[PDB]
Amino acid sequence: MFVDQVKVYVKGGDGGNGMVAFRREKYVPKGGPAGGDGGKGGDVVFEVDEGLRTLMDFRYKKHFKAIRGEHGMSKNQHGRNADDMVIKVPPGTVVTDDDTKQVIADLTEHGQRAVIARGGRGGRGNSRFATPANPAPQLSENGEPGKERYIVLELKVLADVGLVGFPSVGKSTLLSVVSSAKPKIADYHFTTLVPNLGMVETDDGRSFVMADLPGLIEGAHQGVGLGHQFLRHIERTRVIVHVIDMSGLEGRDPYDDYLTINQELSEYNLRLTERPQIIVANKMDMPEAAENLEAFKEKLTDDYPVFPISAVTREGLRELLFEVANQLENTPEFPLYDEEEL
Ligand SMILES: [Mg+2]
Ligand SMILES: [Mg+2]
Repeated sequence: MFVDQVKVYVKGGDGGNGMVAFRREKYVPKGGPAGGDGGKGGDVVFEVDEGLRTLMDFRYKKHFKAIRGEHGMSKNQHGRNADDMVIKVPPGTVVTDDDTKQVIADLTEHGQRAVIARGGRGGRGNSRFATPANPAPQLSENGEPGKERYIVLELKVLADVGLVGFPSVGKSTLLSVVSSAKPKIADYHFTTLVPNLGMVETDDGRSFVMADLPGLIEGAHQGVGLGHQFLRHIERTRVIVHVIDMSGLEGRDPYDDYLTINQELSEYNLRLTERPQIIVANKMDMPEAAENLEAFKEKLTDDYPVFPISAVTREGLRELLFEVANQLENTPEFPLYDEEEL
């Protein structure tokens, strides 16, 4: 029900211009065409790479231009075909022309690639235009221009990390601070459920989709067959970032809230207790918060890494997102049933 969309400009290589030359040896004479042909320009090619999860790259650079083919040379030596510009895109990416509004490619398998903007053919040299009434032609072909087109990339968005914890703890303000961008809804204006999810971006290029688990879970409990959708979506979210409070404007006992939340999770019987977790001790800027984490760290018996941060900032969360990313690359999906049907 959520999809990311980005428009960019792609252009294939123009392709080398043919040459105009002649064999000029010290044979007391001169003549005979020798201009080599041009090489084809390169293609802008999209390739699927499961390692990717968001179209966040196409946001910092929306201009992809392939290299031009090689120009023809004398000695009838032709130019080689320029290498293509391969651009890695997430699985399930649909590419359409922002004009002919057509589907250029529907990339879905890893390694699956498609020609997005093809490069022009190389221009033929003079050696090609020689006829009996033109033994020494001065005609040459310039390279065929690489096609340029404005495209839009569409992607079906599915959460990767889930946010749990008491309300007002920060799950919302947090998911918002790191939320470099939010998806669009394609079922808009009815159930208006709209779980709270967003695409965050680390500082090393990596990126992923984060959401507030409760919202997803509550949608997986709707009737008239509307839960299945959210069930699948939950199998997708592989990491859990637990946010506890270390102060308590009206709350008390940190390790307590940790127990309360982790229990509910296991009660939904969805395997949310198997999913890796990353505790986030927030509100660390408070007095009591200093020693609370001291005790909390002790009582904690799990292997889950604790990331304490003060003032939810886009920078002070640098080391957090990083872990989320690393963990995310070492954790498998959580399907309810395996491939044991036979
Ligand atoms: Mg960065
Ligand atoms: Mg249902």
